[PDB]
Amino acid sequence: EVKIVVDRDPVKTSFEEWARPGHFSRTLAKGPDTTTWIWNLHADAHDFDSHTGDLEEISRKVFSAHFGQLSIIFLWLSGMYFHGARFSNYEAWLSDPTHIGPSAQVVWPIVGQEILNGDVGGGFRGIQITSGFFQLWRASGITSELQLYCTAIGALVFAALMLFAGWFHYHKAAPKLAWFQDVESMLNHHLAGLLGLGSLSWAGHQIHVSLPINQFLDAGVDPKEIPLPHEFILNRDLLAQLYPSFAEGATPFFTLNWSKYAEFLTFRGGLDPVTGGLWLTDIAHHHLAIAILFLIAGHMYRTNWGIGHGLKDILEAHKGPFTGQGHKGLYEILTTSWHAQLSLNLAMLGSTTIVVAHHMYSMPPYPYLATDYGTQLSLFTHHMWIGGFLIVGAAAHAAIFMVRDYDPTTRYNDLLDRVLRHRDAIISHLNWVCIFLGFHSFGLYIHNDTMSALGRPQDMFSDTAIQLQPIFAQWVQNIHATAPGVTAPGATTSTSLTWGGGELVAVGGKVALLPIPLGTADFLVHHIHAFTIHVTVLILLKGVLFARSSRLIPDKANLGFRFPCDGPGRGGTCQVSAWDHVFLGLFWMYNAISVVIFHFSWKMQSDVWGTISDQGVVTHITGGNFAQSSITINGWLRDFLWAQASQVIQSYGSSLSAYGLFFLGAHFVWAFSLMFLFSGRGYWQELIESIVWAHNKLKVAPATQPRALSIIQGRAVGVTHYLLGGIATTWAFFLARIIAVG
Amino acid sequence: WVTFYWHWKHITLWQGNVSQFNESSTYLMGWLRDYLWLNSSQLINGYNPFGMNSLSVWAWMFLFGHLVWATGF
Amino acid sequence: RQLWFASKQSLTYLDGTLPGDFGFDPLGLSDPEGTGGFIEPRWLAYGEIFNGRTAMMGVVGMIAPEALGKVGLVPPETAIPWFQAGAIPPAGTYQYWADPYTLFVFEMALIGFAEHRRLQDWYNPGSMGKQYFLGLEKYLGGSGDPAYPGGPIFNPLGFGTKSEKEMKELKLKEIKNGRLAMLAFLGMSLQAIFTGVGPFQNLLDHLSDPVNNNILTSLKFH
Amino acid sequence: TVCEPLGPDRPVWFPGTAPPPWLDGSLPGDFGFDPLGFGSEPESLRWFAQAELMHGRWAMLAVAGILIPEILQKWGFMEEFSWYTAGEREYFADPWTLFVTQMALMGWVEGRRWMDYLNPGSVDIEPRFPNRKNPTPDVGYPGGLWFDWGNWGRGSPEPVMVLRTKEIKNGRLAMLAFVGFWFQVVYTGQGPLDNLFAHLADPGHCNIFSA
Amino acid sequence: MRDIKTYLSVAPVLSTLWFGALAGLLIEINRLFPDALSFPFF
Ligand code: CLA
Ligand SMILES: CC1=C(/C=C/C(C)=C\C=C\C(C)=C\C=C\C=C(C)/C=C/C=C(C)/C=C/C2=C(C)CCCC2(C)C)C(C)(C)CCC1
Repeated sequence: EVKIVVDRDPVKTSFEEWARPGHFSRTLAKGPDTTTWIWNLHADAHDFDSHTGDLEEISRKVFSAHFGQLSIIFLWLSGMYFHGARFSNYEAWLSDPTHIGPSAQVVWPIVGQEILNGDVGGGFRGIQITSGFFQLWRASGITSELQLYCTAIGALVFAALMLFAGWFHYHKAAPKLAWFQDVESMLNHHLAGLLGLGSLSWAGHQIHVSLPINQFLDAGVDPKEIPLPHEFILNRDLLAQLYPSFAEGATPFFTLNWSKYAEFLTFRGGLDPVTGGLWLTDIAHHHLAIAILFLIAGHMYRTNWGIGHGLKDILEAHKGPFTGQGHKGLYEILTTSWHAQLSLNLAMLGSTTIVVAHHMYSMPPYPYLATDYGTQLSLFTHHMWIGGFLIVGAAAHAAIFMVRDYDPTTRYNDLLDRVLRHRDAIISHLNWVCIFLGFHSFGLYIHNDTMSALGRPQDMFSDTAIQLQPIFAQWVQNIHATAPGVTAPGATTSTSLTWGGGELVAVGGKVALLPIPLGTADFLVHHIHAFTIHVTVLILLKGVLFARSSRLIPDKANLGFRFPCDGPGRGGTCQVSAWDHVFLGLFWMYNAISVVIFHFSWKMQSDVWGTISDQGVVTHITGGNFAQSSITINGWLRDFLWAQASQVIQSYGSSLSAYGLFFLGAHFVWAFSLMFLFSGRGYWQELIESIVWAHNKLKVAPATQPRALSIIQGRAVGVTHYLLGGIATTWAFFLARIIAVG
Repeated sequence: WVTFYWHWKHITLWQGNVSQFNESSTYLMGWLRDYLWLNSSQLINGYNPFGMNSLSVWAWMFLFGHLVWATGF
Repeated sequence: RQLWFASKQSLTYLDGTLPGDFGFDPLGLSDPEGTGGFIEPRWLAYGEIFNGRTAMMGVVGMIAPEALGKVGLVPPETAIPWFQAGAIPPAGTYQYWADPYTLFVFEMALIGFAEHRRLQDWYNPGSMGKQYFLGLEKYLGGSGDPAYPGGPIFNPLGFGTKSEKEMKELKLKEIKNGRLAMLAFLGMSLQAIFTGVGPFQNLLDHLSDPVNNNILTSLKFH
Repeated sequence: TVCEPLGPDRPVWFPGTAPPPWLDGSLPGDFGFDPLGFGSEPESLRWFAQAELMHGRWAMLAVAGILIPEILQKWGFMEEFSWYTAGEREYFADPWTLFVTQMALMGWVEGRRWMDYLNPGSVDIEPRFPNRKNPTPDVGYPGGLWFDWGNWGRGSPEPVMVLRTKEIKNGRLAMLAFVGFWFQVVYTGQGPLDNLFAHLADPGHCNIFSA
Repeated sequence: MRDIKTYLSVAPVLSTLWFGALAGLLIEINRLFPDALSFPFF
């Protein structure tokens, strides 16, 4: 069956190699005859599958690499907790979080950057932050710098431990194949073990530490004399004072009359007006139910005993009439090629990151989070960016799998075979859908702008003119606002407040959430999003499906994954490798994310965020001009892009001045990218040649023969600089604007 | 670049405030603020949801530029 | 081999090498396809021996003081449950002939000396009888197997007279008493975590009143 | 020159362990303790040996200068107060003049010694009247009646390696003592004898864990 | 040992330490001579 088989001490911890670069690649280890060697060295370091031919060694290598990654993550967490401990105003922030700006970074007074340590309130000076740690540290009842300090220490310990574990598992006790390739027990554990018990232990930490101290702070007390956590579990009488049921030990649970615990485990829903956040009772019930669900899920597959399924015994049964034999053998494909798994997991992880970004703003989990505007905004846009990048990586590695490790002779399948057998139909129909959406979602904006600039407003696309109504969205919102009436009696309000029914939650003269109406502008922006997503999918899916062989080049696969072209023959064959398909799709994903985040910023600052008067009149941060100025590109310039770019541009000579400076460098690089994206190579090669002559004239010609970057590396550096410029520009814009006005 | 320089110089001289040019023309952000941002504010409001103006064409044409250019990429 | 809840992965390596193999291992840890460091069957027998011995000593000692206090002449100055002796600060403490912490690190250093030397012997058997040790050198060679050291330092009276059978009896006795002491220790500690009054007083209770049956209450308290 | 190879002649710092092969034990004070294997190559080995000897001698002098005046303050006639605060004590001259003079003279001396290390025997001070043949060197042990006028480092009073062993062991101990004194003054605010007596009075509690 | 020496002589780490030292020198000069615009020595 399945056992603990491993091997002993393959590679010794000897520095013999560190002084010899490129030991892994036979060609690289010979020596740098030119300068392209030092590019090619970094370029293929992590390329494990091109260093061997057996999956055992590359599996060991990736097992060690995961430990390296985890060590870096732990070190980052430790740095964060430290800087919170020794360099923040966290205690003053806890004193009253309504109007005290979270700052967690000071700068040394050397070169005039003292102005960076701007006024943040609470007798502190420091660069304001928007990471949003403080809402978490108030949720977990840290409420003391000693806790941050010791947590940073423990994080450092875990980091060193993981680094050790890595070194040991690669060098000394290397796992074997029948361990890795055994996915049944891995699924079994990770379902039951990691996620379930994780959520369970967190529910523990919440019901036994957070809930009481948070309730006390909501009652209003200086956290100095707030009783320490362990003094809430050792002596029961405190929790007894809080929750009568909680003073009944464990009888009401075991004896199946769970309703007694109804006080601290409940299903209220909505938000908590004391902090706008979620009712921690609800989130505790959530984490606990999720723990139980993962535990009961974990027991699916047979591992050693006689019960349970087998991932081979599940696929082959499914075989429909149209497709034929079904998923037979697919189990072998997804167990014999790492790149396949990397692609699948990257896709699912990007999608989950996006849905996390979405669910965050509309249901603020933490307390006093939906009122620190910049934090909410920055979190949402960061998660969106991460999701986009993960998705593109998924597509790229899927293409790499399609090229290298796919083969019908032994890694056969009858499903993917059919899929590839009609690729042309797929790409054609997706292309036509892309054209259709492009037309009927952007030409609408063009028509609206034109009919505006021609003095014919009553022929526009808006509520006051020829009208388009997003009826399905309002239908769903009505349903979600009337569902807690009959369908979900156990709830108290709608699942969130953004559903089109209820009241508004406002703390400290500022609003946090309220109903959200949808106008024709929302219809148009949603169709823009749909179109751009469809085009990115078109690019990447075409790349994957045509990575093997196209009707232009018959044997593309033999030429490898990443090569620049196939010469200028047959009318020119530039950018045919799947690698170049990903190079293209990157820009379109960037554009999709950019327009999405702009739409989000405008919609929030024009319909939700803002301040509330003493009487109750709302005056939003931007005045609520969305439904009347999002329908013209010229509007986007005037109402949003130009106007709300003030705070970044007057930012010189103030605390926010750093956000100003980047706003130029971001643009600059942004420029710079074109120089690599537009030019070619031969020109630069000849220029380098003349420069080498000019040097050689002075007996300075270096033996590391200069060489203009190879084509693929040129495109890579170009796209990297371009993404950097764009993202840094929107980053500076967002931070400066929101943290200045809000 | 040449035409930027000439146009900013003259558009300051005509309003009699060459002082502003001489002060805030030495730092790029000064160019992006005093020359482009401000002097474009009469343009981008050529046509708004409250009507249009004589400047309409230019505003329209202006955007036209920032489109055709992009298509070149 | 009195089979109580065995399996086949047990019998893959539990072929009767440990003194008195009963055949009880559903999981099948030490399967010898790849010998896991510290999962070696030799190491497993070593571990059961060492653990059971420590548990015997602990079950005697933790219970000794208060118990003796009952109708004995060890003063009531130490009439305290083992889990209230001071090892569990949320229960009790005591003023000793030093402070708590330095005492702990000192005893840790001593036990570390002993067990480090024992482990070094484990790796290289007999190899302690070479280096200068201010005497004691001509004793620590052991009886070959680190499992069973022997030696007049650890064989004073003299048993297993001319025999391996007597050693087999004495030794079965060892495994049985180790497992029994393990059970008793674990039970005392669980009562302590759930009852809260102390083992010997629990006997004081369960001598007369049968109705106790505190699994019925399942009351979880400090 | 006597060798201490493996076996009973080699009491290993870690019983039951084979010492690193490139740790022969020639250098007195060796026990086969280099898990990091810094002494892997011989040039590094001799360099580190010289560094160790110098550190040991300087640490002996430093710990003597700490200890003796403080106890002669505690009970003796003259009261030399906190040595750690004697660094900022006020003298006839400023500390920077002292620093530059120290640096000049010590640079002179240690540079001559440095050249002797790089080039043995080429920089030595050992006069030669006629017909009396001088001794050689073993760098780290200059010899001649300038630094060995008692004729101790050569033979008669003790086999050499034993005395060098005494020296290196006491030097390691003195290094520990100096770092301990400094770290204590970082934590506590007294001298070494004060901490000593405080520990004597209350061994059970008056420790690092006293707070 | 000598292997780690030849590794340390590889341009990345040497360059990082050299640049760190140079930057430290420059920032220390700036500390000891704030804003240092002219050459007020001759
Ligand atoms: C020769 C070694 C040596 C000796 C004899 C002492 C002795 C002493 N130290 Mg000390 N110390 C040492 C090294 C030493 N230290 C080192 C290397 C450090 C740096 C980490 C310190 C840091 C230190 C602090 C911060 C404090 C003391 C204090 C004390 C005094 C009370 C004991 C105590 O609580 O500290 C116990 C000391 C330690 C835990 C340090 C561990 C390091 C040593 C080397 C332990 C190893 C033992 C040694 C090798 C074996 C004995 C060798 C020889 C003496 C026979 C006591 C006189 C306290 C004091 O001022 O007294 C009131 C105090 O607050 N020590
Ligand atoms: C001083 C010097 C000089 C000059 C320099 C210059 C002129 C520079 C410039 C520069 C420019 C003109 C621009 C720049 C820019 C930069 C940037 C732009 C960066 C960035 C970075 C980063 C790192 C970012 C990041 C991020 C973001 C923000 C987004 C996404 C996320 C993350 C976080 C990634 C000379 C030559 C005289 C000499 C040498 C030195």
